[PDB]
Amino acid sequence: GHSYEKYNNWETIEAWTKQVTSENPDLISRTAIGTTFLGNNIYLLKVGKPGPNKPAIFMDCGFHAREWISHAFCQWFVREAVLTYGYESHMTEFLNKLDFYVLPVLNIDGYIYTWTKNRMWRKTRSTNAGTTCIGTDPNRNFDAGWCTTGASTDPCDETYCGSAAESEKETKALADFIRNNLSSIKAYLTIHSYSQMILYPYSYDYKLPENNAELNNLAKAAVKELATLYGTKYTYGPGATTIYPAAGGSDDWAYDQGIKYSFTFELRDKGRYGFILPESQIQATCEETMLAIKYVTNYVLGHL
Ligand SMILES: [Zn+2]
Repeated sequence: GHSYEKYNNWETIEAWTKQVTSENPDLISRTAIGTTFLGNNIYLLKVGKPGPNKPAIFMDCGFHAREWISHAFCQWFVREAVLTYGYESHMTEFLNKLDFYVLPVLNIDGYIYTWTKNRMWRKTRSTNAGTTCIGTDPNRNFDAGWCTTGASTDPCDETYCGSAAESEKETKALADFIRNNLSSIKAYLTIHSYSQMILYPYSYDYKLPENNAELNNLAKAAVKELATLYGTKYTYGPGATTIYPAAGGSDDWAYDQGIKYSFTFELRDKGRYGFILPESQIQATCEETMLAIKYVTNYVLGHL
């Protein structure tokens, strides 16, 4: 059975996407935007009060298989939205005014692999020509200074950038969706772990985005907001200097498409547990993250 305070396997998350949608048709619609290398369905949930020509915020979880708290967050967010609509003023206005396209798990094949074989797997599970080595790092597979820095051209490496930008069925599916909905998408949020950071472009180069000051101000306020709940401290800034230069990331790509508000969230913790964050921290991690996501949404809405 599905639980919002436990990490759920794919079979369970999939059944949940069906159930939550069927139980809240006036706030959620589910669609599949493609298939993974191994044939799993890439679901996308459109959360919001249906209406004509609504702007939207795109949010994904599960790019990297082992970052289990990421997958948990997308699920938590959906419940929060359906339960509080009509009661909490901010969420009510958010869902009335815009739609949140929530992609609960992008790298489903890798996620299944972490449950069945290797908990520390991070890449996709596609085969590579000329080698037994499996997988591509999806966050190094986008057309953003593709494979020019901080990425490997070797299939056996954990940071393999792929045979070409969008070589993976999963990243092509996401890029296609975003490209087909650019007019309505106002912000792009991608959830990962761990490190407790809010990063903005650019990661593939030390250059700064045109709206760098605004993004810094927004990230700074979002981390402040996040800390009000349990005291969790996040750092923030451009990817290249905050983490290190790494090309082919979805955040940089989305930004270069024209999406001015593009952020990568690195959830708890700082390394004590790393990727194996205990289930006992799911609730607090998700609750404080909600505050930052809602803060950003409120800002984006008032800046349309
Ligand atoms: Zn990651």
